[PDB]
Formats: sequence, structure tokens, C-alpha cells
Amino acid sequence: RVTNQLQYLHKVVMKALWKHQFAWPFRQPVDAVKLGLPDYHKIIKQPMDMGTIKRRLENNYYWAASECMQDFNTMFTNCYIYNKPTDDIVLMAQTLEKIFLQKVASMPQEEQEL
Ligand SMILES: Cc1noc(C)c1-c1cc(-c2c(C)noc2C)c2cccnc2c1
Ligand SMILES: Cc1noc(C)c1-c1cc(-c2c(C)noc2C)c2cccnc2c1
Repeated sequence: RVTNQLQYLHKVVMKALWKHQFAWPFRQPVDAVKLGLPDYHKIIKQPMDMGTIKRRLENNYYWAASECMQDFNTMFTNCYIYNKPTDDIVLMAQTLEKIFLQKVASMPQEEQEL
């Protein structure tokens, strides 16, 4: 499916998040071997990242805007659940999610499939 809403999520929301200076740790899946986190996949059952979301948007994977929004949500939530309250990554996530919500507050309201 291809809608006004999904185009907004791609051209406005993803565009803003992807180039952000705090975005780099979220542009690809968490690599638990590289980062030395043997329990990552024990704790986080549904990994998600902006590279995956971007690919899905580019390939018309999503059928509704809410679906894409849930993937953004999962990505941020995984981060808050896995990491320590004091970890810098949490601050970076909060910053990006603030922008996510600000942009989503202005997304087109009715899913005009095109
Ligand atoms: C301008 C213009 N004049 O004719 C058309 C067609 C567009 C257009 C429409 C959408 C569009 C579509 C398709 N659905 O909602 C919107 C907005 C776009 C989306 C992203 C980028 N460029 C877009 C350009
Ligand atoms: C996202 C995410 N969710 O859980 C963790 C853990 C991350 C993370 C954290 C760091 C990170 C940063 C930034 N500083 O310390 C660590 C660890 C990264 C660094 C490079 C690449 N990917 C990284 C991914």
C-alpha cells in the first residue's frame, strides 16, 4: 500500500531522523557480537532499527501508517528496556523520539491510499 501518510513518514519523519547527529547508532540493527552484548536477544525479542524501517518504506512494505509508527516505537522502546537509565544511548533515543512525536503530530489524518 502507498498513502499520503506513508509518504509523510518517509519524506518528513524518516528524513529528519535519519540525518540527525544522534541517529548513527540506530541506522542498522544492534550487532550483539560487535557490541559484546550476549544477552541482547534474550531480552529484546523484536529488534528494530531505522535502516530496516527505511527499507520497508522504500519497498512499500507497510499497509498502514500506524504499522510504520509501531516499528519506530519498538526501536525506541527496545532501547529504553535494554539499556541502563544512565547510558548515553537513552538520551540519544529520547532526542530522536521527541522529533518523531513532533513530526507525527502533523501527519495527514486520513489514510489516502494512492
Ligand atoms: C507536488 C505534486 N504534484 O503532483 C503530485 C502527484 C505531487 C506529489 C504528490 C505526493 C503525494 C502523494 C502521492 N500522496 O500524498 C502526497 C503528498 C508526493 C509525495 C512525496 C513526494 N512528492 C510528492 C509529489
Ligand atoms: C541502539 C541501541 N540499543 O541498545 C544498544 C546497546 C544500542 C547501541 C548502543 C551503542 C552505544 C553508544 C552510542 N555508546 O555506547 C554504546 C554501547 C552503539 C554504538 C555503536 C553502534 N551501535 C550502537 C547501538
